[PDB]
Amino acid sequence: HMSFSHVCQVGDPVLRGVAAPVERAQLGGPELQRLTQRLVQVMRRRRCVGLSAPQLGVPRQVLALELPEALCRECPPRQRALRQMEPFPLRVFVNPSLRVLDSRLVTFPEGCESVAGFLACVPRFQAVQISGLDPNGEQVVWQASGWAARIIQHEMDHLQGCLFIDKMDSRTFTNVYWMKVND
Amino acid sequence: HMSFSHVCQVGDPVLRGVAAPVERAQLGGPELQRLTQRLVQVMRRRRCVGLSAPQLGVPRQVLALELPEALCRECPPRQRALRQMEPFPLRVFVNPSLRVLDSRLVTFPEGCESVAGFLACVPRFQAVQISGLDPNGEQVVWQASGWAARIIQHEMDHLQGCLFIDKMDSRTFTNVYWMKVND
Amino acid sequence: HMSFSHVCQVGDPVLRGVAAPVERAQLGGPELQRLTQRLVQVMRRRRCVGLSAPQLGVPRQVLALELPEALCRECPPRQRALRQMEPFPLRVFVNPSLRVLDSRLVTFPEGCESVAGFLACVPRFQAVQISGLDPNGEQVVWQASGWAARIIQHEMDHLQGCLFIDKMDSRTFTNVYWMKVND
Amino acid sequence: HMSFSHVCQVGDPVLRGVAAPVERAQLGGPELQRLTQRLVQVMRRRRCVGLSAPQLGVPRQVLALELPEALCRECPPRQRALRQMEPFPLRVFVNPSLRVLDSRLVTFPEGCESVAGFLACVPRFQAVQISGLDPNGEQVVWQASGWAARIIQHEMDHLQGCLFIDKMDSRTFTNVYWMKVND
Ligand SMILES: [Co+2]
Ligand SMILES: [Co+2]
Ligand SMILES: [Co+2]
Ligand SMILES: [Co+2]
Repeated sequence: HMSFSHVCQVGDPVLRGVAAPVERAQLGGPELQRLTQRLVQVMRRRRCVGLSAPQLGVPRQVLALELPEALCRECPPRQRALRQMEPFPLRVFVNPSLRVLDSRLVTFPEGCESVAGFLACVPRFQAVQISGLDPNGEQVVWQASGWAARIIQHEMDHLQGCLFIDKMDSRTFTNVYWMKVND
Repeated sequence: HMSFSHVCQVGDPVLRGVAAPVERAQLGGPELQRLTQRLVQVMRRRRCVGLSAPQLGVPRQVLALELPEALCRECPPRQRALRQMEPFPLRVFVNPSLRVLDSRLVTFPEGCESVAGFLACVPRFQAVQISGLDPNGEQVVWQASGWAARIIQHEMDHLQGCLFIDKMDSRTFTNVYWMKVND
Repeated sequence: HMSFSHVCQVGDPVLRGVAAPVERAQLGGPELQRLTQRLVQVMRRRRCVGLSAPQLGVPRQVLALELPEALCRECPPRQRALRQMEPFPLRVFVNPSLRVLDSRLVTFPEGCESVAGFLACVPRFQAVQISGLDPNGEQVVWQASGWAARIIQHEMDHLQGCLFIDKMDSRTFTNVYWMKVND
Repeated sequence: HMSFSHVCQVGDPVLRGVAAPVERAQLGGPELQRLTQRLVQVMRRRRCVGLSAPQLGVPRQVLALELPEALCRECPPRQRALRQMEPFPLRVFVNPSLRVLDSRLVTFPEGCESVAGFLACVPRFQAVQISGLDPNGEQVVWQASGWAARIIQHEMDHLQGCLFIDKMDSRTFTNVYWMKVND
């Protein structure tokens, strides 16, 4: 028993809508457990550090985030330190809200699994707090900074119908097969 | 002995530079003739209404525009009328400058052979004039409105290192395989 | 009212299934009319000469074919003659079958809206007959040669879960932004 | 300093040519050194396990392979074991030749930086020997099995103008945003 999943690509209106809350009657239930399992499976397959339900075609407020040690480790040390990229365990948020904790802007290239094959530089706040429910209805709060805060912002934007191309420095948009190099 | 040409894709720095002028001594010469012939051939093969030399990898101020009646007629007459699409003959401009004559903005979806496979709505001026040299070196001023004005602006933008993604309504960006249709 | 339609891309398993027949009880009915209208609208929007229901996510044996004079004339007359491209009116086929009338092979580049942005050369039979039902259940037959026969064979292949990449000369596969031109 | 590099995409005829050998006189030389440095830099930026000089536009018999432990550990351990995926240090080979040591075929999905965004299943031999020169002219022979043997075969095919779409199970070709998952 295997099935297919797909990450929706830009043009699909589900990516531009504002996702509906998960109804309380759904908390702790099998449908929501299937959705969270699916999100995490695709995230792990694609090695993407976060993913949201609208990207699997489900217009609900659910997102997952996970940054394993191996992904950080593959980033050259100087880049890792400049991007403040450090590992954190899996968190799934249902009906989350975001508050900015440190509004200083930091710009780095970002991509998106729903705009496959492109990167552009995007300003993001240095630190944010995400608060919401876990799939069982318990309150979860996470204050994060650096690269963790960027991923949180990217996924929360997807629940608002916002993609990185709405916020990018467009002159840095590039196919991934083009890159800057040292001479 | 046929040869290969390619249209450079976003990420290639040639699309973001400011094209150099063509020097007087090159006007009417074989190298400029080869370049104009290649632009026209590509433009006709791809059925694009305009193309610029930076998109063939050549950072020089040369562009070509042509809208055959068949291409207008393939647009549904309602959409054709809304877009004020009318045919025009081939023109090649060398070292052109643009003047805006009617600054009212008109918004429709536009694509770009150097961002293959996407469209987005882009506001453009209603009427403009382009003045420049032909490949032989005679001064031409071409005044146009509606869709022709839009194509002139798109190609002029390429010579200044500007792509439509810099000017779009980003919430309308889409892969070409997603579209709005009538119920 | 407006809605969105999308052409499923390679990877979607709907493109590799064998489409089920339309049941006699659905012939003439409103659900089948909605499907045929949608096919034709996408085909006219994308300027593709044929399209099949699996490509709109509907695993049923329905396809449509149309080559307007305008679209035909966008092809240079030399190339049009070489490919035996001539205009033909809209035909919609339900539960079609194909008979080969002239088994001689003809090889030219073709693309597919469900593998957006690529072409490759594919050998096709020179002449075929498609027979099936129109949406109202009337028996319809069309004997076609040249480019029309190629488009018939490409859409029929979609109903059997076959894409052109299964039959192509793989050394000729190319992004559309690479092309061979005349010196 | 700051310069751009790009991985050529399918359609560029450089990918279908047979790369020329590096001449004796060039071994240990500055031009070869520039090439090998560039190739390794691109390969490391893209995190691709292997890369060949034709893919940077240079039709010469030079390839590079490297699988650091972190990159390897991004693959989940069960898939890593199934694929016999183990880390290995950087090798740059000049004028390599390949000998098959175990002709048993193993099939897994493979991609290619010059066909960005797609995967397909490709059968490869289970064990091979690559013999060639290091950039200094020293003779190096590497006997490899499992996933390393796959990457060596893929890069050696690049030097002969062969891409993985020539050898794939075409019914398994997919955009990377479609995937099979476990329920
Ligand atoms: Co995203
Ligand atoms: Co353009
Ligand atoms: Co098709
Ligand atoms: Co490759």
